[PDB]
Amino acid sequence: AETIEIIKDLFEHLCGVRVHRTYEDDTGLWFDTSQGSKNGIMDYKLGFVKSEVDTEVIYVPLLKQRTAEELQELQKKLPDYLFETLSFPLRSLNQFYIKMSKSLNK
Amino acid sequence: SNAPTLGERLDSLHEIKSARRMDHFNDD
Repeated sequence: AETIEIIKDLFEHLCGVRVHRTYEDDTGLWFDTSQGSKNGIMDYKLGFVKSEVDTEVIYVPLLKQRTAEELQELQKKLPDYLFETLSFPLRSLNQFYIKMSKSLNK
Repeated sequence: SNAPTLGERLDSLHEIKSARRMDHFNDD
């Protein structure tokens, strides 16, 4: 249906990506994701938001789900900005997925 | 797709409001 739906459906089948919970509200289409292999796992939520209409991706790191030791390992491997909530244009979603995937494999 | 909970609806708005914009991810 919506471009957003199409993008989500493909995102859920990316290598190394496991989508758990999905919802749609007024702001857009949101889903919880686990990414990464044995080396490291990161949980995060993506939002595909539409609000003359604007589209953006919201990235929310889910750190509460980690143990302290897992968080310490992740903080060595990933850039500081992946421990904060981010917005970025859809055209950067590929760059985001590649950065996350490479950072977890390091 | 699925109907949102109160927490999910709150979370969406809080996360949109507090998000830091980044244009791209790359190293030179």
